[PDB]
Amino acid sequence: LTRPDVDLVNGMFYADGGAREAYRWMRANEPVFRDRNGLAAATTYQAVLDAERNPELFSSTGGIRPDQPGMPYMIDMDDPQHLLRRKLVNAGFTRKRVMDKVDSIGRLCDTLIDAVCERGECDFVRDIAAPLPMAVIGDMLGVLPTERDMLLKWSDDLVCGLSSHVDEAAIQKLMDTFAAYTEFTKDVITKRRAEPTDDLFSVLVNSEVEGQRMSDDEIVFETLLILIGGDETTRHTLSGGTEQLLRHRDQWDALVADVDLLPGAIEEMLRWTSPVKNMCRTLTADTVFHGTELRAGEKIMLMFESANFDESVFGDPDNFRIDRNPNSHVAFGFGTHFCLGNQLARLELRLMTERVLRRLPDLRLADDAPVPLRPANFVSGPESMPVVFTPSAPVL
Ligand code: HEM
Ligand SMILES: CC(C)CCC[C@@H](C)[C@H]1CC[C@H]2[C@@H]3CCC4=CC(=O)CC[C@]4(C)[C@H]3CC[C@]12C
Repeated sequence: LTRPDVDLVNGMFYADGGAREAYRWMRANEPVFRDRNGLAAATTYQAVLDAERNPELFSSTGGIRPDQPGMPYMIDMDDPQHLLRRKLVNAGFTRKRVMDKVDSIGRLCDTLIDAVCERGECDFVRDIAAPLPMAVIGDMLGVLPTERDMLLKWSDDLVCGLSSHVDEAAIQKLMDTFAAYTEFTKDVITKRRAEPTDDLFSVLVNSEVEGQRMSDDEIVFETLLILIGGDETTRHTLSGGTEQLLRHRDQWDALVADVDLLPGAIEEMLRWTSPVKNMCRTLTADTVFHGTELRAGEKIMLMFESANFDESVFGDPDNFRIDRNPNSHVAFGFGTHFCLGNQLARLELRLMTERVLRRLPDLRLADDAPVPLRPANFVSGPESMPVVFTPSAPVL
């Protein structure tokens, strides 16, 4: 009944377990809510949809983070500049193009499962959920296999860096990692200019925008956006979604018995886990929006998890149900910026989860205590997830 006392920039808010109670208050009392620091947030599904649908008023050019300015990548652009970038990269992410990767991604899943299946135990986050989407996007970008862990470590350092709650040495670590990624990329530019390859790095390196070559700085940021979209999102729906399947044994069992129930289960895993907790928009004019007066130039946080637990839309959002149908979640956002990777992510989720179901059919949590979550304010999910299963033989 009492107003939440919350800093939406504090990663602890997303990790401590209180967020969904706080969102319930917000959606009932103050749909466009201001936190203890005055930062506006769209908290109801309608408020998020309406802002998404009006980019003239709710611009992306001010930067998607609450505490950082506009940067040279497509997520911080409005149309028509944004669509020009999308047209450079869309072809590699369509459903048809993604479906061409069924065998290739399936082999990565079997490799990873081969690595643990004889042991009867693993850390589902470290051994399964994190590496698979890293390998997929790394192959798309032309990362050598032996370079995947290094890029993944950098990607972790960049997004774990995101909180008002971390010390100024965690801030230098953030900037040092970015500088590392920048020098790596500027060397990739040298290489793909001289020796172009088939992959997404090379396409960005050699791409044109406004009839001049894409800026080296925009190449840094666009490739970074694709990498992190790739390697810091799906991992959390794989681990947090599988957690919920383990906690609802009857649903796990239904899937083991009937793989045709999988597509629906994935949509519920997405809704439940909502890996991307928010994205900002900047007001281009003073307005009144769902009864909150908003000032030109301030940001508003689109709260996707809050929208995804909106009772007026889902009826019973607090039950996890693989049979939820339809499942109109906005884990991937909505509108012109609607997730580029969303078919890639769904196919990663399908192919891995099917192999886990088939090959580790008595999977369980090592203990049913809460799974620890990353206290960061942008992307977050399970930090680790020890699991156990009856050992079995490798397949590849
Ligand atoms: C479960 C996995 C994922 C989730 C929950 C997720 C979520 C999101 C969300 C919320 C946005 C912003 C949408 C908006 O503001 O309306 C977005 C944008 C984006 N995503 Fe994803 N994403 C995931 C996977 C991926 C993958 C695998 C990639 C590519 C490797 C990726 C690439 C991008 C890009 C490039 C954008 C910016 C698109 C644009 O501005 O037009 N995402 N995603
Ligand atoms: C999950 C995806 C859809 C979105 C991924 C967006 C990623 C690439 C964004 C989010 C926060 C961004 C960082 C914010 C802090 C920052 C300030 C700088 O002065 C250099 C660039 C960095 C180091 C930014 C690099 C790009 C990051 C890491």
